Amino acid sequence: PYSFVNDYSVGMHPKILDLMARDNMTQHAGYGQDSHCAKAARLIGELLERPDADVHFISGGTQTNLIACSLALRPWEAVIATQLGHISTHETGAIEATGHKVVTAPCPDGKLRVADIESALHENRSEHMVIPKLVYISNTTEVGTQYTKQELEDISASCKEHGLYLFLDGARLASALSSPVNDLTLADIARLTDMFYIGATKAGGMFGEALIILNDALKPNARHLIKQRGALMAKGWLLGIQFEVLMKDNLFFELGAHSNKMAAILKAGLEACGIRLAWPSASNQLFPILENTMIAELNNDFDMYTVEPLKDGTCIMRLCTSWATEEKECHRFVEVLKRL
Amino acid sequence: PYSFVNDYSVGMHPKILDLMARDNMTQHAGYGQDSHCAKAARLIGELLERPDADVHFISGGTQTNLIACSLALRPWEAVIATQLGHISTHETGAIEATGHKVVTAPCPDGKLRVADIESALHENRSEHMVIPKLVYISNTTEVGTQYTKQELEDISASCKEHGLYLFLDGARLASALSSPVNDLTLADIARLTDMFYIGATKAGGMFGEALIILNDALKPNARHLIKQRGALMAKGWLLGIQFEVLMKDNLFFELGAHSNKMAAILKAGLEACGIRLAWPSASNQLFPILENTMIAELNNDFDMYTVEPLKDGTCIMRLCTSWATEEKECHRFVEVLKRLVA
Amino acid sequence: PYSFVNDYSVGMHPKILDLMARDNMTQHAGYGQDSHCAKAARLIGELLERPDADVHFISGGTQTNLIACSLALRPWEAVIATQLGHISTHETGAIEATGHKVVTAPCPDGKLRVADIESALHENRSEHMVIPKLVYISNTTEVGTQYTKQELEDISASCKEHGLYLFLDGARLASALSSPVNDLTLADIARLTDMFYIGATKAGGMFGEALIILNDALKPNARHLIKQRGALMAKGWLLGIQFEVLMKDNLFFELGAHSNKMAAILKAGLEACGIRLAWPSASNQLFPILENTMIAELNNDFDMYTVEPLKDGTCIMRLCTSWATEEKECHRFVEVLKRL
Amino acid sequence: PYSFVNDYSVGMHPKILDLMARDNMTQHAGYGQDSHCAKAARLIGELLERPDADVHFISGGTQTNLIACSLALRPWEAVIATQLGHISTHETGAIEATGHKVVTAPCPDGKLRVADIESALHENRSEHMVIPKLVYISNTTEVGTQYTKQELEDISASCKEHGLYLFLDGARLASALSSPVNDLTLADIARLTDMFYIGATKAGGMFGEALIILNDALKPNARHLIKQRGALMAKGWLLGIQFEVLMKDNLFFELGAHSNKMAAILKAGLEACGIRLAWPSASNQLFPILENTMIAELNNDFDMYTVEPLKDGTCIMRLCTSWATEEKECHRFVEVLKRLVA
Repeated sequence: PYSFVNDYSVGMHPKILDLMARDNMTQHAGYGQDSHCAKAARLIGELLERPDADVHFISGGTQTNLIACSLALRPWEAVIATQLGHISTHETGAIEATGHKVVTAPCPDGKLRVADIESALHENRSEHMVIPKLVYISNTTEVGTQYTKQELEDISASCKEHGLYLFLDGARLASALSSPVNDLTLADIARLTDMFYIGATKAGGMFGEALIILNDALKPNARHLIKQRGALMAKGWLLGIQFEVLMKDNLFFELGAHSNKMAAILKAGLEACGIRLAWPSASNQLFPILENTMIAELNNDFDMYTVEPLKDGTCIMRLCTSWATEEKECHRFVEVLKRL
Repeated sequence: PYSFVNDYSVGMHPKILDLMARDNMTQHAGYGQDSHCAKAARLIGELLERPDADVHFISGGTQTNLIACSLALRPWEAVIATQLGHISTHETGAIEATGHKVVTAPCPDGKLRVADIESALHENRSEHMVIPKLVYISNTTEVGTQYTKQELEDISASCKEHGLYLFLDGARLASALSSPVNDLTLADIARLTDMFYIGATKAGGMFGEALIILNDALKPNARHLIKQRGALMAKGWLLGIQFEVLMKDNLFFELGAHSNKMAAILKAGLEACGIRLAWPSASNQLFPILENTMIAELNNDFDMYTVEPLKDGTCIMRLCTSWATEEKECHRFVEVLKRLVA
Repeated sequence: PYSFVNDYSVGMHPKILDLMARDNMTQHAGYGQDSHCAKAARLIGELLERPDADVHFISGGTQTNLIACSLALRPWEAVIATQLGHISTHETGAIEATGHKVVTAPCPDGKLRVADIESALHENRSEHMVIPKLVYISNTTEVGTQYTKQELEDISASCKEHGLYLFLDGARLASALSSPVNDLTLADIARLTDMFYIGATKAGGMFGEALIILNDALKPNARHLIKQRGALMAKGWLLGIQFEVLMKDNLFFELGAHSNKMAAILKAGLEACGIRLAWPSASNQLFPILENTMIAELNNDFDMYTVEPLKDGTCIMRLCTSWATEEKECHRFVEVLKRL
Repeated sequence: PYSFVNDYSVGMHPKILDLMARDNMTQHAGYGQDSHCAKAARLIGELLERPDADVHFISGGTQTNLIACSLALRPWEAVIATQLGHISTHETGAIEATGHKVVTAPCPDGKLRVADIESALHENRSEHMVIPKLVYISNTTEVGTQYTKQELEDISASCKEHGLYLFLDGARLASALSSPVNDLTLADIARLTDMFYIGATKAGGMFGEALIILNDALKPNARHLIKQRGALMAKGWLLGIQFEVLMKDNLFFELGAHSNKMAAILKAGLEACGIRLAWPSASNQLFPILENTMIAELNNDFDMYTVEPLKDGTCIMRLCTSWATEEKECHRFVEVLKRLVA
């Protein structure tokens, strides 16, 4: 039963496994103070064209989001996000556990606009309400859409005018920056945000996120906070290794390109069969609307994620591809689908 | 300029002030372990017909809401409320500062319904989402509407079905229970909720909320939590005195009836002038939609709250009466309004 | 049964009651935005000779301490205090509930010294430990001792050299600044600290603390935090009234002088009977060591606080006087004691 | 320069790496809902003789400690620990960041005793103080000593008497239970604690702690809390693989025995050279008091941790061995030390 459930069902790219195997039995200092982390961080600084930035390696996405917000926010400050943002839905109150409110905006396509930021600022006023101070966006978003350069430039400009930090969640940044509708580079993101992260977990690594802190005010003692939240991994050179391999020779983007090419095969198949997607997609996620009878038959050969059942005898399903997805399985899916 | 801004603009009812005056210079034990809090707690127990309820005296409403959520919720649990609820809007994220999420429901008239609770429970599933465990309602609500006994009984039964606690914010319980459209008593509220509070701040007292804990699982060591959040007032007998006067001889409900009656004079003046209200009201709050040019002239004689500017050259205002509101000011508002409209 | 248990057993000074009674039925704006708070704050600024300071009126001491620490501390920062400090013992984890550690120093006489600050800084180092950032002291302290000007000057200088905020808890500041061994004024405290509070609850008011914020970095949006913690009292002009009466015409200090004169009568009586105090005192608190048999007999006519029973058939008791203490009761205590 | 700095300087035991290699490219369900975590959990259940225990796989020790305190404590409750405990010193206030106080006891040899627990319960009374509810111990401790079965049974019985939970930090449980002075098994620890964890990070694994929950009141929705604190690893099968290899064929205890044996060579060299240890040790940590001039020469060949400079021109150092420590480096340390002393 081949799985399209998520982009973290396989361990790691063979070249990461190889470096981990060949490096075994060497002695390293702990907590990210080692040679691997230093090399990965240097490589990342060069790709961003911001070698002044601080890079911290952290094991997971929820970990990284709650650390970022806790670094950027005073007790009476809040974070703005879409209602579909990962921090609004699927971190079991992680941000609120740090003591801060997520102010949500209803953006059906999963993308924040300047008008939602402005409206969130208009609604929260006086000493009786939280002060929005951080804006959270995801690229790609939690429904597979993504930002253009002009969109991120508009958001960034608005944040600077109102004194807000801008944080970009890059769980699926490899997919985003490899998509054919994309016109952002890593250097653009580093130019336009106060902080962001590059996800390795969903892009070839067994774990790891690279939290990049660009705004000088957010930098001090970040490692203390990482430690306090349980995120300062003792054998931290193993996180560095993920990035030392992925960020070398364009691998990160080549794997991203593959995941998007796989999803494009599924999408061409879906569209040839008259099946509609709930959101537009040029990334590694698809949200087909399939009849329940068809789903029960597809379940015999593929695992999918159920997003939301609907009253008219259909569900929104999610298909997810990754760096590890077998092209042959994508063509099989389409062939099985055509015959249903 | 006479103020209709809110229901906490005047200090306290003269009878409360009288007791504080006569009592002054008498020595008392601290932190609510005194005689006045004991008497207040007993009167409350008898009005609710639950002498087994734990009664805790606390100074403010935000204080009370944050303590109640903290008592009822584990770290991964959450409170359900309307988008207009006090804890969702006007507490500077006090509940979030205790570590908990407020899950909201869009209810345009400020009242939770069973369908909203159910829909909150459906949307929040798996180990990747919070677990809703407490339901928060306000009577009256923050937009001046209020719950009937049947509405509260349906909410209460849905909560028992799904294993949720129900907590009622009674900041404006005096106005609610003295209203002509009301069919709830304090006994009913005690029967149907695990926890609620009776507000004195807005009903005659200088401060004071009485937190009533009814469900036995919420009771133990509540005083430790109150202390921790800075809410265990040293001279606690002074909170007690507020309720020892208000809960005696139906004074609480008589002050509420006065506040509702003053609002009824304002409401009659507004309705004779063709001015519409943004929400229905039989309580102490009114939300007239008025012309901006009208507002600028009213402003010379009266102070009102500005709720929501609209595109079409008008504005939703709030008028609020209290136990202290003067009838002659109410008639005067109506009369200035008729001169303006004509 | 006359009570020497604490300094908050009587409601308020008659002149406060009178102003509250005569002001009743006037309309006021809420949340401290009124005329009474403005006048009290102006009076306090003049007494401190720092009219640039921000003054916020808050109802209680625990409330004020947890707000002060939450204003001064980032998530990985901690507060230094003696083991006998109120925030280390008797706030049921209030500071820790805001997310911060209290680092304690063993100071038997209840006073912090420069060497304890320095030692607390030496012990907490690296990204694996909290960063001490705030120093908490009390005047008078929780065992009735108090700071001299030279002591506070030494502490203040050390805090400035190490980049620490200095916060003084003035629950019993009236007693301290009225004592015959005192050489500090309010103006000295305002000169030497980043923040402190003047307690009214124990000095004539029914409640109220005046949180003074001197350090410009601590000021922004303090009212948001006060609101969030439940401390922004709706009818806040009633707190202002306490201070409008107390800080006028030296009343605060005259009441403080009376509480110290009362304790001096008790102390002269104790010392004439050969009874030792557990700490030196020139303030409104005494800590006599009395035999258990003598305590049972004194309990017939006076209520006292039991501090710590001891194995040799004695207890450390606390006697507390205030602005409201009846001189006749103090002479009675001494007369009863002499005859035991 | 060969390092004796700590017991997490090398990646992982070759057998763990072998399984990860062979398993790579196989698809798995996320968040610990996979086959490897199921097998690891079952092996653990059988070693403890408690197949009813909930086993949760978590990446790090600080992570595990903060989750365990959060599971066991209400907001006004606190954890008792020694002053040398990991949660009192070296977690950047992680427990305090969850909202709870750590109440400490001065125990110079790193071991809690019953008198300490009792004295913590006496000092903390009334609604004005925290309530101690959880006891935290470490085996081995942070200074290399360890608990006997009788010590643990007395601690455990005092906890049952006073209604406290007992939690054991097993970061260095492999070294402790493979030591010659030890008389505890994993079955014993499971019998006498409500919760503990077995550390793989320092005993062969690249990461991994197995949190075992035994008391039924602590169990429900633990996975929601793990998620909330960012500790629910997406590719959770990789944590599982660590224990599926370590808990098979006594490998966990064999690696611990190797680590203790290497330390015994170092300890013998130190004792033949007249050098004293700051605490007694039969585990993988040693705390020699050495001359500063000695240290500067040793530094050219070896890396050690500096614990505490002393006034008299000497210094307490820490030496730490692990499953990966080379015997030839141990003999070499002893030999360089004898040349230096002579």
